Amino acid sequence: GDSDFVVVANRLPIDLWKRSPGGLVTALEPLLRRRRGAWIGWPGIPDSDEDPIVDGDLVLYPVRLSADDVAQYYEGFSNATLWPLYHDVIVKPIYNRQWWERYVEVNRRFAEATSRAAARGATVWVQDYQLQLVPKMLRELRPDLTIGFFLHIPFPPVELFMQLPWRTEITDGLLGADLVGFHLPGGAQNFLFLARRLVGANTSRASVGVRSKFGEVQIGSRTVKVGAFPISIDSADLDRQARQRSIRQRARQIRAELGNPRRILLGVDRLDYTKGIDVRLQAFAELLAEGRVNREDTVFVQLATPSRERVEAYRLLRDDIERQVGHINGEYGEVGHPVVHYLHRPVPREELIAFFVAADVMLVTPLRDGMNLVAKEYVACRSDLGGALVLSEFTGAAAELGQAYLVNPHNLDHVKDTMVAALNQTPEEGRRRMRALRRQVLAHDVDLWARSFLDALASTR
Amino acid sequence: GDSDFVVVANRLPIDLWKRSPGGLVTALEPLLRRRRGAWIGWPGIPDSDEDPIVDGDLVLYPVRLSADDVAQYYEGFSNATLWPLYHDVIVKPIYNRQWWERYVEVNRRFAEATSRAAARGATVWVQDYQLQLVPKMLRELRPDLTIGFFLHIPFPPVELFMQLPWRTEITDGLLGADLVGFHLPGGAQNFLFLARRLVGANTSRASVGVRSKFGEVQIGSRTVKVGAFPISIDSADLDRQARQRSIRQRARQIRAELGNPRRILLGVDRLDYTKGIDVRLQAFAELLAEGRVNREDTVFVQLATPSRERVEAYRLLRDDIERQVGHINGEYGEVGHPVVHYLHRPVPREELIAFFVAADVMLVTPLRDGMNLVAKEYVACRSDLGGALVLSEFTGAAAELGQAYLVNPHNLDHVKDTMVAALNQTPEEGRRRMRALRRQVLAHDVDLWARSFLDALASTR
Amino acid sequence: GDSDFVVVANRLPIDLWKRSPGGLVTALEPLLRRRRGAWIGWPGIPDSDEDPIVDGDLVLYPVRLSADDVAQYYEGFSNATLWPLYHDVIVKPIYNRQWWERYVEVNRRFAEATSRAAARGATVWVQDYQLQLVPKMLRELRPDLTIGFFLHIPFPPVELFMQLPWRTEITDGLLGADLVGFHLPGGAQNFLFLARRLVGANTSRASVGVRSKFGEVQIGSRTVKVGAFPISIDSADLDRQARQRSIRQRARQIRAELGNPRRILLGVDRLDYTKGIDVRLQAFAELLAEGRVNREDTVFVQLATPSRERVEAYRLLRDDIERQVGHINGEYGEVGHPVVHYLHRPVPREELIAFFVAADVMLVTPLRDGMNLVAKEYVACRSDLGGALVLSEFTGAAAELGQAYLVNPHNLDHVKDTMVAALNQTPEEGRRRMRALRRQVLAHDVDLWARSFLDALASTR
Amino acid sequence: GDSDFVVVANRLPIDLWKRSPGGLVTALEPLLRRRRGAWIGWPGIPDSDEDPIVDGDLVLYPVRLSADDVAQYYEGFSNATLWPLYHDVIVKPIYNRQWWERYVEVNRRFAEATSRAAARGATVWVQDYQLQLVPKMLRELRPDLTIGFFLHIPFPPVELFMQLPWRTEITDGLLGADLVGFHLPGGAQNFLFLARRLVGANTSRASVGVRSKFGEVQIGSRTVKVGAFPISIDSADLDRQARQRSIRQRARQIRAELGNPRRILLGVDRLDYTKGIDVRLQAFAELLAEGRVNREDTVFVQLATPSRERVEAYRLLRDDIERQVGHINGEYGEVGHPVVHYLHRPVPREELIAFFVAADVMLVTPLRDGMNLVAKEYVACRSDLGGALVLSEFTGAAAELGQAYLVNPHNLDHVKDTMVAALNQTPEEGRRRMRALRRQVLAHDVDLWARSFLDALASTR
Repeated sequence: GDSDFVVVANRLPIDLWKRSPGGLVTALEPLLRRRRGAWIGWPGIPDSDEDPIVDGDLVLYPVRLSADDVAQYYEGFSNATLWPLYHDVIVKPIYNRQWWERYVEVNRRFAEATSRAAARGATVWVQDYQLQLVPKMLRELRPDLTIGFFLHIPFPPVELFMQLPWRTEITDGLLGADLVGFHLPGGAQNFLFLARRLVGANTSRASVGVRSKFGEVQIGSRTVKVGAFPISIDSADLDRQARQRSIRQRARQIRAELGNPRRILLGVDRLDYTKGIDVRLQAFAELLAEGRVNREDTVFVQLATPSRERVEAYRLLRDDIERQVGHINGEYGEVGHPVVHYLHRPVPREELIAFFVAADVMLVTPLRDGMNLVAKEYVACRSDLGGALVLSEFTGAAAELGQAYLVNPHNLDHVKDTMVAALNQTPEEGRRRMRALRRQVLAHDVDLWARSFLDALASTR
Repeated sequence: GDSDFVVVANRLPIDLWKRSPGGLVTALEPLLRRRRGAWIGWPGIPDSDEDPIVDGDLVLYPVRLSADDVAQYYEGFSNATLWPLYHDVIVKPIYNRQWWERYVEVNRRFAEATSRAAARGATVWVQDYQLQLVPKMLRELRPDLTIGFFLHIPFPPVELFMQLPWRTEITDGLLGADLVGFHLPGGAQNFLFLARRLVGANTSRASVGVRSKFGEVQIGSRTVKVGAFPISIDSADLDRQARQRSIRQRARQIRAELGNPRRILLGVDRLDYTKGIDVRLQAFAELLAEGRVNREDTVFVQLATPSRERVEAYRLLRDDIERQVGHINGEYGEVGHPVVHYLHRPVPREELIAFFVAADVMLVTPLRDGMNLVAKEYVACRSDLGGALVLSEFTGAAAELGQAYLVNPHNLDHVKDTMVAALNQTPEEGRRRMRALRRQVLAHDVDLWARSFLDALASTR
Repeated sequence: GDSDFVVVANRLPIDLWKRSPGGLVTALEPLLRRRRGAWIGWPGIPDSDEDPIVDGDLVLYPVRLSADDVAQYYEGFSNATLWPLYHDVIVKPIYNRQWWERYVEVNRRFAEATSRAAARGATVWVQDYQLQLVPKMLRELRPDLTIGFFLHIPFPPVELFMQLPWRTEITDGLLGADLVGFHLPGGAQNFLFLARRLVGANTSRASVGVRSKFGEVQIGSRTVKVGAFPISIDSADLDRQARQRSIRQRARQIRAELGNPRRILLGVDRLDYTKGIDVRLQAFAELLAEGRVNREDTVFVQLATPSRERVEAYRLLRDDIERQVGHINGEYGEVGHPVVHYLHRPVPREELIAFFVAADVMLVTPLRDGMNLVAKEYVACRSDLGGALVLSEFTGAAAELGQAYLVNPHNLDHVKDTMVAALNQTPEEGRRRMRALRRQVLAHDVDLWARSFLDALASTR
Repeated sequence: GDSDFVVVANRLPIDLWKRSPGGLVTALEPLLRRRRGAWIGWPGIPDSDEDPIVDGDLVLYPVRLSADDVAQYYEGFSNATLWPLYHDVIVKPIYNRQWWERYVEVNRRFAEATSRAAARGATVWVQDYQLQLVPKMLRELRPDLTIGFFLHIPFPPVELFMQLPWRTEITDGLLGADLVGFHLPGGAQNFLFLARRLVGANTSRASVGVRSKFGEVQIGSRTVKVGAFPISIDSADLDRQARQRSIRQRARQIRAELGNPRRILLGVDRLDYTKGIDVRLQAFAELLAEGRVNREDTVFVQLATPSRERVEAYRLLRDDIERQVGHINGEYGEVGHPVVHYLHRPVPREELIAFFVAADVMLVTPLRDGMNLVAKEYVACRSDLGGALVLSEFTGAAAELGQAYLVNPHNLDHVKDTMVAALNQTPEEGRRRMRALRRQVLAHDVDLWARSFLDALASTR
């Protein structure tokens, strides 16, 4: 092809077709202004053409997938084998050979599309868990390419990873890259250990730094760089948007519609068993029972965005959460006044930002999360320095957002203590924490993340 | 004893101790003003004295029961064997011999207390399913007594009744009475058939009338009268109470607190799997999904009063209903505006009456109910002739309240159609139905019921 | 058509194609030798021709059904709505309007095939629950026809039947017949009461006799005869077959393969939740635990024939029974010697008969069964007068086989007592019972049943 | 006290009281012949005296525990918090603060008993997961003592360990020892990493060897040694016992009682969800369905010894396994001939050894196991060099028994392939593997293990 910079991801950065706002595609904008860039991904419609589509500063290469392909490669292998395994087997992974075989076939198809688009000596950046075979497949097809890979979800400990019948094929797949990145040093170090134990490769033994002090795996003639690059958001843009009059007006209206509570707790999550929504609800219920939260002036809003309905674990999870909601309101609410407001639906960006601005306490309590950008978005939105962030230790975000109220979500007593603390914090203490969190998030944004990964990758040449 | 009229019931008509208002004890007030009356029952506290307590127009004879007695006779046999069996095995009855043995022991203890209180030739009125052995036991102890029995729950068809390992002992128990009454002719006719089939007794073969045309079972020397007497409420008193200023003011306030909806649907039930609460919620959810009910101006309030928490079926039922509530609000509500308000708690009388007055549509959809007084209470409260009653055919009330919107709760399509019809009825049609329902309920009150049963019983002398 | 006697049933009396042995088609053989007979039914293959097929003493009229037709009319309405409802809602019926609509369509299609085959003034005999609309539909199409209907499953009490949203359509459907027959007077009497209550028809009020003392329903100009005709088997043929040398040799071999136990208990059932297989296993387990059955010389063989695998209730039931089997053997067996032998597969006729001959105790403990021919087959096979029959009261068979050891399957204590009694009966007592049972079964065979129904039907002319 | 060598373990090495044979107490016999030894542990009876009991070469110090103590410290914290967590959360750990508090109290009580028994400068060896706080508690009470700790179960990866609300207290507890040992280098390395990450201690960074190349944790003034010492059995004694005439005769009798199968597969396990019994049964069932195992000449015997019945996970597991057994026999067995023989009961040593000798294929397929001595016992018993060992990679045993047929139990396709391979191996290949396995197990016995740990501990002085 004629592209010297190519992004490979499960989906094209579009929706219907119009280019999707924000995210990775926006972070890379100034690079695309200096490169001949291309994006390889599934257009999100079944059995479509693979004809390249010129869309501004990108050429888009659509990967043809059937509904059956999506069911077995994505809904299957990716979301019901890899996802639960990598997230500390919160639910039991399903090991299915037909899913594996389709995952291989689809990965090869992404690899072929990438080669089709990539010019000689081009830099290629492959994204996430659904495409872990692509780097090896691409290097075999195109040994001239410089290949980076970034995993957006946790990389599990070796004791769990080893369950995968195709553990070696996945590992070799990743080792096809010149640079393998994770959010956290822990993931990088697990990968180094896996390389030694499973593949018998020689690796570096030192701790892995943040955006520095990289690890190495020796694979015959070449070296694989291994690093930690924690993702972030466009902090400055969110900070700007949350200041808009219409957003502030909507935040006031939200509080009014809730019957002007003294305190609003807020949860915002893609519905997933990794997110610890059940833990929040349990803690809230027990605090109400104990009279430690005032049922007359405190309300919990949980916004769950629909996710992966075709996967049974997610339907069962939705059932459990919805029971908790009904139960808590039946026990502690009044007619015309729930203590929990729960919505299961997509939330427009402007509405989400209004909720961040309205919320006195942000509850981000995942059991295991790669990063969790919601936590960072909340911080960026609170330029008024109001609010409080309650944050699980088991998110990548906790390594950076140490001034938040950190919790072990498995320690329910301390989750409860912490929610009371956040709800009753002095104005000054809340400001101290939020100022410190904002200093971190404003300085460590998605631009820094992307430049750091690309600088590390370029250095492998 | 020195009492010539004795009521026997599971519980004394008191609570703490102060005499409980309304109900059977109030209906019998003018009779107690002319008789030396007594009431035999468990005082509701474990291991208490059985010393007679003079309380105004009654002498109270407390029956001593241990917590273990209550667990096996009441929670066990009564509520987990007899209750589900008599209500068309909506859940599976548990047949347990230890429960049976305790049920026999406790019944004998009620019988002994009754004899202790009853003067020679006294009239005795035994109440309900928990005490079905008492009439036979009492006749053996005291053949001088005139004994009536009234079953407040349905009497099941013979095909189901026959499951009971102690079917014959229960039947003989009832046949100890001079008069056996049920709400409905159907129950009386089942009893007649059971007597012939199981006990081989000679009975009348004709249809049984309402408060007339009684059936007969020949038991050796004596005849057992069998009748249908549908219970009711103190219609005039409720009609009066619902007109009070404070009640009307509270009804307006309820509508205001719900965000002034155009239409309020109301369910009020003791939480029980017989009540068809799940059916209401399913119908409401599907109407919302279909856009046949407006989620912006219509709200459903369900008031569930706690019941029988020590029985697993009831805890499981509560879980299912609470899931439906959470689910429906998550799907169709807005923050600050649920489409379903659900409370699980006792409701004070004045509050309940305010809800009846506020409610545009009363949803009474049991799978199987002896009578259902909530339906009649709603009618009595609507002297403004507003509102609409949606009523299951499978309640005793449906035989009298034919002008309501009757439904087969198993026919979900028609339940849905009917809820739309009730919600959108013309003012005139609603008034026509409510006027007709009130004529019935005002004329057929608990006084008529009690006099009719007692006249039938007295006639057996 | 040219047929003056027509049988209508869900399936043709064939299999692949060769004519199926025994059953109704064999019972009617001497009638077919004097009539121009035809059989209407589904050939058991999807989307086949409806071309008449001359097969000896019958003309076969195949009804075309799609796999979707079978799924919704048969697997759906028939087996998941009607079957559980008619059998005392042992599992919850599913009420589904699409299933109903297909059931109507298919019934009409059977009606049209029947008219196609039937000559003027022909006698038509419609069979079973899957075809309850046919008599009315046929009378409308062909008012010249004489129509009989026989229900092979129980007819439920009115309190349960009334759940059916299409209760009236089913009842009108049956009332299209000149004669409606059931195994038992109880079913006939339920039908009479249903006719009065639901349809408001004038009926006879007397008890219904066995093959006599028929009931009547007046339907405008015409009268519907209602009767009880308990089905049976070809007793003499089974008696003859069980005497064959090869059968007796196989029975000895069975005992040898079981390690020559002193006592063999046997269950033989189509796998169904109506059959009470779980109750047998529970009783056996508790007797072993109590040391009341000797685990060293007593063995239980349960033969379950596969049934209705596409219906979830049946898969769940299979799971429960299979757990009980594993559990009991794990607790009381030895390596090389189970106390329970369980097979889930079809059993050839000759093998079944060998098991009847080998079995010391036949366990037939259904919760609810129309008749249960297995009980009668066992009796007919025991010309040696050995063995013992333990029989649920809730089978139609119990009305005739009173000399068996009758049990209420809900009374587990008495089921256990009875199994011990049957296992330890004196030789003389066992012979007394078996002689008496055989006298009944040899005299009341399928020939008597069929002649009695056809005589009653002919009499309606 | 007067003891210079003290073993601390959850239970005393006795049963009723007579001293229990084999195990750790027998391995230490020659050391006790040269030391003044004592054993601290719960005598296995509730609320007993703590009076020292002289029993030969040991003084026994009984720890008083109530039934409530056992319920919360052992059944609770140990078996329902720590056990599932350490075994890769195969089931969800329960985090309960009351259990934790009792675990602390009981550990302190073991510590106090130990100090009571231990002379100045005595060597103390604490055993297993139930007593992880003892080393720290003991060092505080008795800083003169030399303390070793050996964990008999896996030490989990840090990502899972960190879930424990009391993670730091457990880690500090272990760090109270002079020597911390695990079966495997993996456990030692997890512990080293945990020490750095959670406790911030300076550790060695190198790989940990087997019985060599020890790790170190620096804790202020002192160093903690960390090592891997894989436990084993008394190989020579088992080898001798399996040669006894009566054992060989019983093995022949077992095959005869199974109907002289060509091949016997054997599973022997304490019933536990870690053991992968469900996987064996699934593989066997699918091989039968596929016709890859001959249902006429191949049989599977599973011996499950009862374990932890008071823990719900274990009762649920038993239910699942027992269903599989019933199902497989129903599908593939014949009357008088199951394909699976399953016993749930304790098995006497001599009987177990006879089964090892009879078994053609030993199936040891745990999901996660510290070591698994059953695998080694089988090997030691096969001096005839017959048999085959199918062994999960996820057992500590797999690191030593590499010549067995190793499987990933999550890779069901390969488990199935491997069972066919083991069943059909040539005599020569089977002998080659068994000879090699025996060389390892005969040379690496429990004596070597115990001397190696004690030499390492002594070296810390």
